[PDB]
Amino acid sequence: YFKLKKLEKEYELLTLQEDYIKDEQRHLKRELKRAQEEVKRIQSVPLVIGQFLEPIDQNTGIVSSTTGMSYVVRILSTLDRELLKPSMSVALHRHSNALVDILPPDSDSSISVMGENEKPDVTYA
Amino acid sequence: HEKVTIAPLVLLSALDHYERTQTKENKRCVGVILGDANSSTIRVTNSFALPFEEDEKNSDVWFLDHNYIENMNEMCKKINAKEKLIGWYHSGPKLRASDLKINELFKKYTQNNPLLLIVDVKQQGVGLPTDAYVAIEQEKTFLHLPCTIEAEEAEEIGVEHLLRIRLTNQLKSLKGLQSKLKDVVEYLDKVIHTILGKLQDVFNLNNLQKALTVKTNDELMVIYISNLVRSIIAFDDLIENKIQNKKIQEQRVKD
Amino acid sequence: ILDKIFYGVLDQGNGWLYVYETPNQDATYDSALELVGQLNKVVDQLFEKAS
Amino acid sequence: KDELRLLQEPGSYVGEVIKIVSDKKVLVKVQPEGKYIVDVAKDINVKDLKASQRVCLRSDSYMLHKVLENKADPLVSLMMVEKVPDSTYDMVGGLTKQIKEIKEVIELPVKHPELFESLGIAQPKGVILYGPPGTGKTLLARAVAHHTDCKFIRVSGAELVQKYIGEGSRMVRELFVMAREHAPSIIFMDEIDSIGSTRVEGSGGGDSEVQRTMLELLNQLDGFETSKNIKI
Amino acid sequence: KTIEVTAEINCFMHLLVQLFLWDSKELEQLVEFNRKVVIPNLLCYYNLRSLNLINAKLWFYIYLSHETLARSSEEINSDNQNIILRSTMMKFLKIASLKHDNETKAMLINLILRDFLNNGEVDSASDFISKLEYPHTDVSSSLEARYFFYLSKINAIQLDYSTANEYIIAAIRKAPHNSKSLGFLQQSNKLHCCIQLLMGDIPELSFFHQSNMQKSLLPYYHLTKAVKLGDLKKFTSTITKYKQLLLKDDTYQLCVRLRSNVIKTGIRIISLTYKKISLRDICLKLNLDSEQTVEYMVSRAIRDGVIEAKINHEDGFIETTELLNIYDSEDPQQVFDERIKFANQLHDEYLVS
Amino acid sequence: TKETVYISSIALLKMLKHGRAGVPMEVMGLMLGEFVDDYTVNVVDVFAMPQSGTGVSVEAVDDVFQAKMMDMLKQTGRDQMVVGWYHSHPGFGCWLSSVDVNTQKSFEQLNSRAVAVVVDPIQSVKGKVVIDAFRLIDTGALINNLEPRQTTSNTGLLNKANIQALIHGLNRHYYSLNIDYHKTAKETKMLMNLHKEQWQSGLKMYDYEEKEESNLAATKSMVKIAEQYSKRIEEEKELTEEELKTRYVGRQDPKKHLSETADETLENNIVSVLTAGVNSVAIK
Repeated sequence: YFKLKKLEKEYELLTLQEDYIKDEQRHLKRELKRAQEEVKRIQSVPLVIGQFLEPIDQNTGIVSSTTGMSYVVRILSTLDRELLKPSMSVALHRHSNALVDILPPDSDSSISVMGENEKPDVTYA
Repeated sequence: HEKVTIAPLVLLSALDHYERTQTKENKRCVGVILGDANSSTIRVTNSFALPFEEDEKNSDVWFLDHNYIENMNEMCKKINAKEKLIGWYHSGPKLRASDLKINELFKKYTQNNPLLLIVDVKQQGVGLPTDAYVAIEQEKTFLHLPCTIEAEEAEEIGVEHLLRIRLTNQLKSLKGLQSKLKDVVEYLDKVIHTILGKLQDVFNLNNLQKALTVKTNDELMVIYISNLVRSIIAFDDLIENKIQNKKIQEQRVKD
Repeated sequence: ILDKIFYGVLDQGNGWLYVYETPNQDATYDSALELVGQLNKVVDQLFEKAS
Repeated sequence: KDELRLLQEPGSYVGEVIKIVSDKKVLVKVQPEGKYIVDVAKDINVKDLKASQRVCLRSDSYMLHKVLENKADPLVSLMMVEKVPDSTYDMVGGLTKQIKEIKEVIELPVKHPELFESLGIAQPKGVILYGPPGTGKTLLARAVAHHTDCKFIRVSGAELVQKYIGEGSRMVRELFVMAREHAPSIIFMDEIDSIGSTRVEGSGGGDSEVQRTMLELLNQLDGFETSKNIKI
Repeated sequence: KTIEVTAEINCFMHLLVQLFLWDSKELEQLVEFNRKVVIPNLLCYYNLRSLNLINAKLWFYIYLSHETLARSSEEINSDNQNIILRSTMMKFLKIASLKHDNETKAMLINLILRDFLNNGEVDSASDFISKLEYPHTDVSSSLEARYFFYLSKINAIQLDYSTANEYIIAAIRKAPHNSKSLGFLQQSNKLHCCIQLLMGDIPELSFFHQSNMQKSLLPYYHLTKAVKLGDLKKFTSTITKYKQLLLKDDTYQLCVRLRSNVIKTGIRIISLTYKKISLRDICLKLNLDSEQTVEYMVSRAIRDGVIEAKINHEDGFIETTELLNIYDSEDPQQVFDERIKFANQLHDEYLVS
Repeated sequence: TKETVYISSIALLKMLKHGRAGVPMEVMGLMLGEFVDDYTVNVVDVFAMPQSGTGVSVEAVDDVFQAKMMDMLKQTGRDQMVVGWYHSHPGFGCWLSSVDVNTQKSFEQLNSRAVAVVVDPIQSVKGKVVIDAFRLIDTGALINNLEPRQTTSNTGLLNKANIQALIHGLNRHYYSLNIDYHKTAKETKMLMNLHKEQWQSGLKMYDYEEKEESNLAATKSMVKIAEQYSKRIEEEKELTEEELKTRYVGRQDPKKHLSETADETLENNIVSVLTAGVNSVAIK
């Protein structure tokens, strides 16, 4: 009977443990939300343009900045294979020097401009 | 109209002069706001206190040195040239008779309409620990301008590093009718219509929504249509994860 | 009217006319098309993973 | 949370190991900058450093960090190496004399290199096509690097030369680096082609800067390097 | 003594396979011999690892053969072995502590419910339902469909098709075994269609055509056109020819309940859409059976929830409504709480996953 | 222990306001307060100085402007002991101010425990709030309490610390700055309730009600496109894999696209429900 009474006390301590796990579950989501808000504030309006060259490893990449230099950045966890382009113009962080976003296929520049018509008013025939 | 923008640097600066001077309820710390009142957006980028002395026995007795007013405003020009005299701020929860007599002092060196600010260290009730008012005459007529807080990029982010909904909205909304009811009853016995006319304008403007009640329920159903579809998407992941959880259990039995 | 030129419906019994507004629908059910296509594919894919 | 701390980095340049120093340092040439003597990583011995080995140098402390994969990252103008070339000799077929001359020159040493060494004559490393313009040679160009299972490479001498400082040299030398690792490949020389596929009638006034470099690398590749299976 | 009793039962369960549909020994001495090998403390005190070792799944189809034309042959009121069996059956549940009992609790109730289906009163079976309901986690997938089969059949005699609807849905989806998909599924599909007989829908044959043989397709096809078209003459001839199939399945009661549904279903088939329906037009429709019953026929169908109409005896017409409206305020909000209730059954997937 | 600088609420905000003019330019200031080693370190009030033509040097500070200002500290209760001189510089890899050399060596003569503070980011702002300082040591300062053991000192694994232009010496001797903050009960009560996102507060009902409801018609159309691209990814995901092995460098393939169909769905439905509860709440 001594061993049977000891087993009863073991599950009594687990009773408070079950309700305490739910306390950390709702509290961690508050800290997880703060971690997600920190990721969104990294990019912001401050971003530098660079040229992606070749992928190496997850959270690793080799790019070429538009400042004349070349650096090794860390690719985001979102871009891996299907969403990652082999060579395209991409966005980079300034001081932290990390991958940001894949820029749209902009072939225009200041030298040797290419005009593009928008909503032409010329009627056929 | 115009709006008052109080930077967090100014709100926290006025709270420091209260504790360091050991100011009790018998004294109120007075200070000078600095900013640009020319445009419609009034922003205060600087604040400083002054050696003010308050006397409760006579509301017409106040000690203020005009030499420190002009000197400090001139010496702080080296920091930023956008800081001029737009008004002044003072402490204390309430406006006494001594506050009305000191309003005409800074008006000599102030071009546009001066701005008044009341700093409350206790912050008892509702929001807005700092209330802003404008001093203009036709009898002194004070108007409450909307109080907003906007800072620079590094100033707003620096607050988040130091600190590292529906129920509250309903509580303050219910207290709005309780506080308004006491203002009408006390004013009723005080006279025995102009002040109550402004409150009647807001109070008057399924009573008037009966015509839109039919169209409201039709829009609420369309909102539930989107919620019903998104709920099914979340339900498919539960069955997908349940099957995925078995694949892990199948590997534990063989291995 | 059946050609979507004029919008309205007539009355043969009393010889009257009725009002018909130009738009017949907003955009709602277009989201249900994405739901029907999902429940006819992903649901069938769940059994392929289990079996 | 552990990823956020890793995303903060001062940055790291890109360079190649030149030599080994007995002082526990290394001479690495930074491509955007130049040759800088830096420190070898403490977890990486100095014996693993080879010539023209691609490594990673930190920006902040200017020293070796880790050892990445060894490759030369191409700066891409017209020179990007493609994959899965699509062509055949049956599409441009019907010419008996031309096919016999192409096989005995390009394809012959690739399949059987021992025929030239046993006979005593050097295998041809290059050929110049002759004929009227627009004979259909544009389609068979893809089949040259296809049936031979080589790397498809096109070279534009104009886009590799720029008036900017240092931009008219490093681009040309980049072709020589990858040509050794990609050696089972056939290099295509354009902009001089009068054959009519792409016919500019050559350029004698725009090549004055590149003649001091490209002509030296093409001649030194055959003579000094003695690297076979490379068709210019 | 748990191992010693279990070792003897291991040799007993092997014999019970022969006693089930294979080798019946004698129809007299065996039923008395099988009783004395069980009672003497085989279930004991519920010590450890006690389940599935009793008779349980084996004896369902055994004792029903000894009661019919074997030991009794209608020479007595009830089998004395079954009377003692009912004493041992109800004693097993009385001594149960409701701790680890899951599968063994639902199997014994299957006997007292099945007995009331042939000879007995099903009114007392409703009191056992309150005791029968437990979250049984040990019931195998083969018996989960049978546990839902009896619960749906009792509600059919109780004139409730709404409660029996949720049980019969999960019954046809379970029991993948071949023997359960042939004899048990065809008998369960006819009961699933019996729920549609009381509802008034009676859908056509699509999935049920290739799922079962032509034995169950013939009576359902004739009852489909008889109830839809509202013809009592064709409905009567179907009961006579198919009477042999109706008695074994205890579906013979459709001569009253389903016969009343022949008129109720035919109401929605014919077009009442117009408002004032003259008495002569009602007498012509539905052959001559609607001529004798006019005002009383519509009066009960409205309260039962079929249609909504109004009868006028002054001018001799009946004002009818087809139940058609437009969502404005309270109309769309009726299904708002229902669609939320429909998702409540899917809200339990969070704990399952 | 050592001296761990505790930045107050106003001490951090004024440093960004004093160096507000120009990226390349530079200002200075005076830290105040009184404190004792082994814990207490505090800065009561901070104030800037006018920018001179010499930049930051021993002649940069104006004793005339300092004496005229110091007399104003007493009457306002602002008078405290000077604990150091804080500056602002664009910053370098090592020796963030090239014009600042002989200042701190003249500062340590009056008080050896005085420090100097410089705001590092100056347009590099991140949100970890990395701030830099310097303090001279030279001969002495030893035979005392434990400076390094306080916070994450005794370092030099590889060369990596801080900016990694420093290693051992930093400026001089690796003073090992420690930046913390402490506030009173009144200051902590403010920024918690005051600072959230923007100010709609005190009534949330009608402020964003009309703005969100007006765009709800366009939001209903935009959330439909997000669902359209949801199942199309999962459809092509299971169509191309007949193996269930990895040749696909797919180490985690599903969870990324599964979360894109979940978290986005979890984001779009909650904003159409929790906001819908207060979107009417009309009653009478």
